[PDB]
Amino acid sequence: LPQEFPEVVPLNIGGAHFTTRLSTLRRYEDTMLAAMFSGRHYIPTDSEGRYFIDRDGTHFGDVLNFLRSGDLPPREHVRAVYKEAQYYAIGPLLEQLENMQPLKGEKVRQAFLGLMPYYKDHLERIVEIARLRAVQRKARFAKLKVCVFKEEVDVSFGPWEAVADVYDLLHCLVTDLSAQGLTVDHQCIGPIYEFKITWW
Amino acid sequence: LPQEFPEVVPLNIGGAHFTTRLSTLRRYEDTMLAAMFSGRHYIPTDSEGRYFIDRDGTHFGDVLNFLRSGDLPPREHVRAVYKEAQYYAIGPLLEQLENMQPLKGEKVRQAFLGLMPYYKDHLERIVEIARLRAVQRKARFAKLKVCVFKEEVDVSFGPWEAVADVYDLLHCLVTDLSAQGLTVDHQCIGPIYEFKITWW
Amino acid sequence: LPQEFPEVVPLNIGGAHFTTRLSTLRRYEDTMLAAMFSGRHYIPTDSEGRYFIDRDGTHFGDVLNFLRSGDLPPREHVRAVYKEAQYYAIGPLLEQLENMQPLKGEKVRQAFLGLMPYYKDHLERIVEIARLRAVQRKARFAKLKVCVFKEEVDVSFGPWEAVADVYDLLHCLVTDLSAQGLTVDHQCIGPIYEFKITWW
Amino acid sequence: LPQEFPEVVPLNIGGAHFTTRLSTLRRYEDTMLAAMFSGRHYIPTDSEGRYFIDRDGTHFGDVLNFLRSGDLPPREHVRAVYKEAQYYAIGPLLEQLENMQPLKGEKVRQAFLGLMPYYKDHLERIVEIARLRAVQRKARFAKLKVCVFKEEVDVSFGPWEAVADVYDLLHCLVTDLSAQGLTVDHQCIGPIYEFKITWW
Amino acid sequence: DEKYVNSIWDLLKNAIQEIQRKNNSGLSFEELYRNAYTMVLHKHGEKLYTGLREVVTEHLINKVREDVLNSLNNNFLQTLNQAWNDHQTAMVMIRDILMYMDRVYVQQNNVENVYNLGLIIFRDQVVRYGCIRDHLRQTLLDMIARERKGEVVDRGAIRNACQMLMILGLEGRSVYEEDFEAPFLEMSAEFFQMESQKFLAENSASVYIKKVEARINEEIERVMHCLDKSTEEPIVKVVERELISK
Repeated sequence: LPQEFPEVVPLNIGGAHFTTRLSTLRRYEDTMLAAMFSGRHYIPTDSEGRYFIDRDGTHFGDVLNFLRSGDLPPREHVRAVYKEAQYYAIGPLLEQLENMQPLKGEKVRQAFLGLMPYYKDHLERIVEIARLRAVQRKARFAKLKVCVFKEEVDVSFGPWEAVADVYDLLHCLVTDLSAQGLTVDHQCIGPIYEFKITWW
Repeated sequence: LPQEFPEVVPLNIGGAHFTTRLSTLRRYEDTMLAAMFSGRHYIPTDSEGRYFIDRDGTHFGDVLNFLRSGDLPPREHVRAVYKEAQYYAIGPLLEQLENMQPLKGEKVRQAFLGLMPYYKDHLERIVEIARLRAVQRKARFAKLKVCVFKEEVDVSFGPWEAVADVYDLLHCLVTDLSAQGLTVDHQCIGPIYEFKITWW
Repeated sequence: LPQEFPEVVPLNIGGAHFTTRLSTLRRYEDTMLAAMFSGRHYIPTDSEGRYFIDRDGTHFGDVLNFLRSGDLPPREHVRAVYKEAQYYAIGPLLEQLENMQPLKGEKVRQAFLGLMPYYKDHLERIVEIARLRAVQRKARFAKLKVCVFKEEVDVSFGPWEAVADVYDLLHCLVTDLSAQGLTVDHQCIGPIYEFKITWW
Repeated sequence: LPQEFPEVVPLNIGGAHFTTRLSTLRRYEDTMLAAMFSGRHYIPTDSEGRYFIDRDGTHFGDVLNFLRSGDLPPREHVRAVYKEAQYYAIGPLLEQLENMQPLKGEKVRQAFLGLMPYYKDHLERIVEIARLRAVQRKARFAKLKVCVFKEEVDVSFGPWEAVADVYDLLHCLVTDLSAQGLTVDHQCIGPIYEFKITWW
Repeated sequence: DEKYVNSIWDLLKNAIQEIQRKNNSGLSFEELYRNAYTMVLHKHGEKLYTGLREVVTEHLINKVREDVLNSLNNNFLQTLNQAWNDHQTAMVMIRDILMYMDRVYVQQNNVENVYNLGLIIFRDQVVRYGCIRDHLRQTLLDMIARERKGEVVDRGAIRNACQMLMILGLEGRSVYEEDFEAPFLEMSAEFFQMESQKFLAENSASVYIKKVEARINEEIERVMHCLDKSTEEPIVKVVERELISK
């Protein structure tokens, strides 16, 4: 049925109450919110006039702000609003958020790490190998050997063609592991690098 | 129609519920809120007695405070309430907010950077060139050369007539670039200044 | 009309919902809240049973807490609850707030600065002259000369009779100017003290 | 009259909205919440079916948490939830909160300071002698002499029988005065100790 | 970018036209205000400004200009008053819609505000046309002569016309002066020149003085009822000079 929507649309986003005009939701024709409120789909209300979307509404405010006017979130909210924009399929918001710093540097480094599609698998292998060694031996730290060559090892990072050096990958390893909360120190045992992860 | 508004006006500002007296809204005659509630225009209600304004209501509290009395926002709210007052066209609030520190120093520095209407364009050129070089070469840092003269270069900042020296412009570049989240280092390669931006 | 109030009084403070007992509001007889809820004045409700006060309700919780029991703000809301108590004319709350530290030192220093009723005007002159010089010359910093004597200058602070020294007033100047967000450095140019304010 | 309560008890705590089961409130029989909801008293309802308690509802969530499970507040909320539990006369909560760190160290130090019932009176006396001296002389700092002995002076701390030395009392004085927001320095003028308090 | 701007410009133009035709707006105030505010922020104020000029010119030059031209002898003062009231109300609503323009866009260009712009357009186009100028001068002179001759006309209508003439100029008396006062001054001078000779021939010295006093009182009453108070003094002085010093 072609559903008629009020000009002032009350919204319920996972228990969070927002109110916005119908023009704001239909501002971009190719989005989740436009297709949902285009009128070709039946939308369920929830014991009130509110229209229900089953998602977290903490960062829906920034999505509505962008739909009203080209307002971008602060840097600390770039990633959460980016996830919201991916869910709602708002292409312009995705572009403007990928041109902001928390994601811009990540894309730049993914340009380098894209040469190795096994990078995240090898990070995991490192983490659970260290965890298994520490638990089995009942130690605080686990030491594992990794081999990084640009052109007996637990984890090996193979060759790549770029201007980033070997030590730049080791910066990716330590920063990514540290971003996971781990305390990681690496030393060149002699190219074989030994990583010490301290659990406690 | 000449609407009659209640003396106590229930307000709904983008899903946020505020309540204020009618005299508060019409306090300044030349304002969005005064013209909106002057009675010459039809105002939509939203499933209740609330009156709907489709904008973020996080910082509407400070706007209402300035309408009630002469209260001014704290430091971190100066810029957001300035943005709100721009929308609501509250001239006195705009003046008092431009007389506060976060915007006062910006006006003082725009007195200098206004000699060069190409400043922001050249900054965006710097950022885009650095990003393109880093992505294409697959590096972490991109080094680009700028030429700053008061009286082979990627981005050049032309002459200006003021008492701010060349080293003051480089402070503007680094501070503005660092405010964007970029990690910037500048050096005098020999007047051509080499700028290095570290993405990761 | 002799308005009759319920024993449990629902309150609406600028869109913020509070609920309190009648005896709590009427606890101090000489108060805005007592006179308002004394039954001698007609109080307007707002689309519900709640009574409306066109005031910011963020720090009304501490006012209600004091009315219920002799509780005090936790050292970060002393100034805001002080403003609220000033509005509501709660005398005991004002006394116990002025006996707390953020305002106690301010009264102690106002004892010294009360000897000079022109002090605030002279700070405003300092800031305005610095801003005018920086804007007209298009600089980052403006240097102005002040003359401070206890017993060709832009601003002069006249004689006073106290045990505070000349260097104590310069402490008042720098801290007050820094409290305005300015970056201030003072030097004894030789008694004329040169003040430099860095806008950016 | 014997009041009948719903199994799900809607609660209004000073304008804060809570909901809990009757079993949760009646979990400890010797408690404010049990006596109130025992059915021997008449409890008002605030125009919407809620049961009203004229008390701050900020930290009533932790009280409800301790009534539901044995959950204890985080480190920061120990003192506020202790104040709430004192009002609600929840004995086990008071025990487990006095057994937690912010109050445990305070009990240990009150063991020492219990030998001196005049301690807080003398701290106050120090504060107002400093304040009146600074105001009357119009100074920034007030210097007063205190005499501390284990076995012309403004404030004297008499003998006590414990293993804490004289210097440990001076730690109590400076920490308590600093916790009041004051800036305190002391030295042994020669046993008479001179305390200097800087107001600004 | 440009496509959305064109779409919301079509929206704003439809709203402005629909306001100018005196009907309830399909949209709301806040949506149109947001559209104008976004237009000004993105430095598209030039196109909105020119579109406002085009719509107001369509509603004045092409509508009320031809209405007054086609209603020269059919309630010319009444239709002019109706057009003035419609213009004032419409420009008040449009100025409400475009307040951010007033705050910034028209102020960096130093141009007068939207209401002042509408007043200037009204004066330039539908006050300063030669045909309507001569017709309004003739109508005002005929009304003044009829009042002097004893005929009773709508004094409130003439007062409304004087108020419109005074407000047509940008807070100045130049418009009212160059529009009516000079023809009014000339007509009053001619009438007083005739009346002075008539009273000198027909009436004696005391009778002539009484007639001059009555004429001055009638002129003062006419100024109070259906003329500007500021210009009353020069008219009274001219009448006294022509009646007495001749």
